[PDB]
Amino acid sequence: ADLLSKFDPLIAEREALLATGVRDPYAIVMDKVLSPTEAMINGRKTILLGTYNYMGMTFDPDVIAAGKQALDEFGSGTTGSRVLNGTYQGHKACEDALKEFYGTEHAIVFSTGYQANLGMISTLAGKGDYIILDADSHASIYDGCWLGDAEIVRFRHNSVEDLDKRLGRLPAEAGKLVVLEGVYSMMGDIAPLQEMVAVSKKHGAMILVDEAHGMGFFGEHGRGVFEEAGVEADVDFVVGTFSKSVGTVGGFCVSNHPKFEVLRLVCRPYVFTASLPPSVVATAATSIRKLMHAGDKRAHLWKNSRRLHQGLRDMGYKLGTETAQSAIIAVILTDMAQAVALWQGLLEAGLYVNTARPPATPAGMFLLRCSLCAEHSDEQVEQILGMFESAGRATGVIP
Amino acid sequence: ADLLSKFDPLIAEREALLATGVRDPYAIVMDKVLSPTEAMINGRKTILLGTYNYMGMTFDPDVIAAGKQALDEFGSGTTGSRVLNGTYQGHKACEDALKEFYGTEHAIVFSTGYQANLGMISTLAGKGDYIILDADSHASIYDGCWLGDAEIVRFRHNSVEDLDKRLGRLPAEAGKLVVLEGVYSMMGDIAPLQEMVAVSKKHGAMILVDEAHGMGFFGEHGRGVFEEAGVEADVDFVVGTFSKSVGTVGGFCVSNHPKFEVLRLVCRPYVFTASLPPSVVATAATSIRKLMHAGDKRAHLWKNSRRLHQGLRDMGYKLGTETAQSAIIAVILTDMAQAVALWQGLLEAGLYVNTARPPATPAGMFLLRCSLCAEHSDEQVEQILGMFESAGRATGVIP
Ligand SMILES: *Cc1c(COP(=O)(O)O)cnc(C)c1O
Ligand SMILES: *Cc1c(COP(=O)(O)O)cnc(C)c1O
Repeated sequence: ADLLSKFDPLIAEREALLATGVRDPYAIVMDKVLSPTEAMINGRKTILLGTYNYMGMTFDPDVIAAGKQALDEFGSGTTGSRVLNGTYQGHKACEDALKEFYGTEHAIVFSTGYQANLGMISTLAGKGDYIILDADSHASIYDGCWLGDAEIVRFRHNSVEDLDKRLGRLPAEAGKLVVLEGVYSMMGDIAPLQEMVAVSKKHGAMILVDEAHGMGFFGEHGRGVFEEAGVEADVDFVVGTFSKSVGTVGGFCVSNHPKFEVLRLVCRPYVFTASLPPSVVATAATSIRKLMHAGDKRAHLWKNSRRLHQGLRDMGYKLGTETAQSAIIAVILTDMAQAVALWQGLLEAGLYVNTARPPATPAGMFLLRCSLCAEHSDEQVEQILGMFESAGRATGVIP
Repeated sequence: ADLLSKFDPLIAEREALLATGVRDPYAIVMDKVLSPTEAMINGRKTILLGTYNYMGMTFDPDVIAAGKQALDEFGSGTTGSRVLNGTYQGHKACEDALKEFYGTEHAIVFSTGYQANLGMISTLAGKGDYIILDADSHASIYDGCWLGDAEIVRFRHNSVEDLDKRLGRLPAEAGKLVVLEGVYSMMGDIAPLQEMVAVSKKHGAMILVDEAHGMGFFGEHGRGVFEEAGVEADVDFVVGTFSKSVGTVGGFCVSNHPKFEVLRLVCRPYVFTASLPPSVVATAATSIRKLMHAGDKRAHLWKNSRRLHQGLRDMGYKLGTETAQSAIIAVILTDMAQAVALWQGLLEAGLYVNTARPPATPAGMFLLRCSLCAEHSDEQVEQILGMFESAGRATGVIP
């Protein structure tokens, strides 16, 4: 027995699943990517409906040109931390792009969204402080909590009432950080941030909101659900990513707090990692600036999401939301065998979607998760619906 | 008072330092980068001697061509996790390049070296396990310990004797992970891995070694200090980075353990972050493959380090090592004012080096840290020495 022995049940469970010949969801390789919406998987041309490329920026000609030029002018990488030799003009320019996008006085870029959450949460709340978060918060937010030394307070998923109740029992003078997400990624529903922010401010909490899943398509300027909800002035910190709407890699946190820049000196997941390559901050900056004016993509993203949502429910699928609340649509299934047959059937017909399973989902609930892209054409959305209809009938999920 | 108030002493301490008019080491921006060894900083053409671009790969024409082509063929980013839609042919090819470089059966690429340590350490050792590490281990290794739920055992810096003593008191049946680094980055001295690995195996510990600071220039194949030390067959896991010798961004862990691939399913800093952009895995793969045959760069790196080390000690500087043990050379100073005057003097003369300060260093010790590059010419090393001589005399550090 050694340190990997604790994974023996999982390995055994996996080998037994694979022994039945079913397709492995952990072995999908994009051999070739034709566009933001199509890739070759195992020799088959496949519509991608399981990416977070919400605004189709990954093949934007300006983004790509910026990346190439940065490689020529600045090289493949910085070979240093932001706090030593790794801050190039591109890193500062990218932070300026974020300040303009969010209308904030400060922007700190991290090397991943994971690190942004891990760092912000583990640095802001220390011994004697409390972190109050939704039970179903993203793993990176939890990892922030677990890395730090604060007291953790979980409130029932999506319950303003429970948040308020839980905050009220906490000691008056303890520091409190409420961490919220704009869009809950599992089911693609949105948080009631207006109500939750008001409850949080009433108890004197500082508020950090993750807006990774609404960038470019919620709020007047595309800043996220918090802007749409009208609580921009009451949110202390907004964390996001470069790996979804922006279409590259990286994380960030924006804020108007006058002491915010001090985090560059103390935030360990910022300090003790290399800064991003010049090509990454160039592509990110160019993408971010275009996202400020991407009204056409935004409008088409919403059209796509509403069409797919309405179409799926109309043919008999049960969805995680009564209406399209975001660009994520969750199809709910009650049988594991049925869930795998449908997913595999879709894949073999040329459609890729994501899946979710217990214990990530609650017991007895199996999800197919669809995420729309601004670059899905009207015609592709109709094809997608046709594929769901065909595969759904073949597997007995719908009549 | 709020969650940032705890940083008020640091902010005040910083404003008081800056009030004296001294140059800010946390405000260096590379406005333009001319080559691996030169950049424009605040309008001045400056030789870079504070990067971890050890093998000068950042401007390699093949690396750069691979990056550009990947942008064209695969776009600016993957917009998904490795375990969903984010595994492209480039990610698999990059892992194959690592397998070839290290001669291992497995390679897992992470989005940063920070995440590779954080993930490996927090996942391998759980409740009832022990992590045994050098007191002066890298912050990312510590963060791995703090994120996880294992018992932590610090041994005195660089003490084989203390490691052995500490391991012997641990419960016989508890899982044990010894985490070691090949090169200690502060002073640039190397760990006695032959002795430490033997002590670790004698107690039945699994061994993870970080080889971020020797890649391409220690060991027959450039695999690191552990290969040089002859203990390749006894090390279970090797963690490294793409951000130093490789010249991009990313992390990895390589291993021959037959259950190693299971970590892709459970390692949270792998699962819950986007995979790297196609350009990053393309440049990394191309760089890694060239590093396998980079004898010329390696030989010149060592020549540079030995010349600089000998030259600095010969003119009167006190160094962290009696001989050049790596590509890092630490100049030891005993007065903060003198340390800042020398660093600033070098910078204003056109030389950039890194600095270290308490509490990163021990009380009363102030360092200038030089890191050689394979692309520093013989002539630049002579210029560098001339600059150290001039600035050193002006500041009274040397006669
Ligand atoms: C996607 C996401 C992350 C991770 O972002 P990466 O940049 O891919 O590491 C973190 N938090 C939330 C809420 C996310 O949605
Ligand atoms: C540089 C380094 C890291 C961090 O690597 P990044 O890829 O820059 O995050 C982690 N551990 C050690 C020992 C390092 O030297």
